[PDB]
Amino acid sequence: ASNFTQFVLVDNGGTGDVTVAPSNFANGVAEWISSNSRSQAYKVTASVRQSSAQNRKYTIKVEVPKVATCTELPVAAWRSYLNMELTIPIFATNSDCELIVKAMQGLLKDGNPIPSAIAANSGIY
Amino acid sequence: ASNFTQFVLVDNGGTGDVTVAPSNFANGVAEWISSNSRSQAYKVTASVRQSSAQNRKYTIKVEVPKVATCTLPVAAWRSYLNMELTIPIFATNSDCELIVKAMQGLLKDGNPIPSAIAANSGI
Amino acid sequence: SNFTQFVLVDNGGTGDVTVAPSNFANGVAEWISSNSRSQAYKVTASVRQSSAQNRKYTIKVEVPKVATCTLPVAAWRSYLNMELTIPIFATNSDCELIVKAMQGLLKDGNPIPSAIAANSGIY
Amino acid sequence: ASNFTQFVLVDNGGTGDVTVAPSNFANGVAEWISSNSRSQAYKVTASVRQSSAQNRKYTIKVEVPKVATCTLPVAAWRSYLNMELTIPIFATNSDCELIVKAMQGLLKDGNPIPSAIAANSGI
Repeated sequence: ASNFTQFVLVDNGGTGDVTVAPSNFANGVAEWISSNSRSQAYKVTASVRQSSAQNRKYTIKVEVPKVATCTELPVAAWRSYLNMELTIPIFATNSDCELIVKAMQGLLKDGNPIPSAIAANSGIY
Repeated sequence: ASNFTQFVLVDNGGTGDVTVAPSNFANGVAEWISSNSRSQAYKVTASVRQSSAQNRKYTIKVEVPKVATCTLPVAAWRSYLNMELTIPIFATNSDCELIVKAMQGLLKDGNPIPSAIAANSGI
Repeated sequence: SNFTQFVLVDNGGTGDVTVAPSNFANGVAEWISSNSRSQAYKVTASVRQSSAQNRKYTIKVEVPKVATCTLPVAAWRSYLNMELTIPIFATNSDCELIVKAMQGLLKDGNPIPSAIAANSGIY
Repeated sequence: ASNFTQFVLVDNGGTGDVTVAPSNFANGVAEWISSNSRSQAYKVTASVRQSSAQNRKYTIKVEVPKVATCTLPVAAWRSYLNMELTIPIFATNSDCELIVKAMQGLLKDGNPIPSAIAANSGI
């Protein structure tokens, strides 16, 4: 409803950034898109439900391609898929949810072990 | 390796930070905990798999249980969590940097999804 | 805290069929009469955010009919659905009115329940 | 016919009721209408069908718009509803009375399901 606006999906500090405008909200799943192109655009999906007697299950997906001219018609060489889940108590206080989103913002920081084990093409340990 | 190091998880920019020390590595699941009280402190689990010729599938779990005294300290509730990350193998360093850049860009405070999480009503 | 028990059928006394909660997982509720799967009634419910701004409740009911023959056997089950779609910015009065629309539609002498109980067709 | 009458779709205990009125029948799809205007009126649509073998399946839609006038009467937000009621062919009078009583019991005034619908929350 009030959280269905366009937003920056990859930040390059200016011109090189990419935004996504909302496209659909149907059958329970949201959808943000970068451009109407079906094979050159990022993608964000999300929903919400009530998993258990006390736990909502926020699920979120991303899809990030990389395209090249490849002559001429640019095409999606590959799609770095992604998933996410977040099981949050129904009556969990607002402060606790801020803390959880802070935990994500901290786990994937600039130089943490997990972004390092992604960038360096390696595995963990 | 040098990726198995204690790292700040909930960084409140100073006094309110949280550090999880590395604790275990069995069957590939590198496991950080926060304190000796496993039933009272945070947890992070991470692992990688490549059971194909094109797809490296990561997987990360976090558990952030709120603490509370009881009529005795035990975990009132644990906000569980999952994650996955499928990356094509022939993707270079830059493109994986870009996927992680998507992660920072998704969960920043000025974005819809973290606001929806912090404002539980359905997006 | 609306995940409680209730009387689904009132037989004018002690012949009432009651159901109590039995499960709530994978976004699917469940009430049950008795643990015998091939014997009990069944209520299932969920909730989603299907359209742009529309909360779409769905409610299923299953009321099998039994008869001992030689040994209770589910002779046939009268399945059922319900898809109640309510826009999000709805007050309490309008939801009261929707529930009263349900109550009025399926009353005693109304054409639709009379059609059901006479096993005929409309008009 | 004999079951194509007008009923009180929303009984407000007196003068506040919404008396629908039969208006149409095409393709085996009955249709009541509240007010002659086709943009501010309730609408009930009850059809029956019978696959050749074992099941008679009904269908009942109820549309409950909330009116507004702030320039000009127009449907502010339609609150639709759907329904199905699958019944085996040889279900006699008693079993049809029982399933209609299943409806008359589930949607009572104090059951969990009507309250959950009237609160706009999770079940």
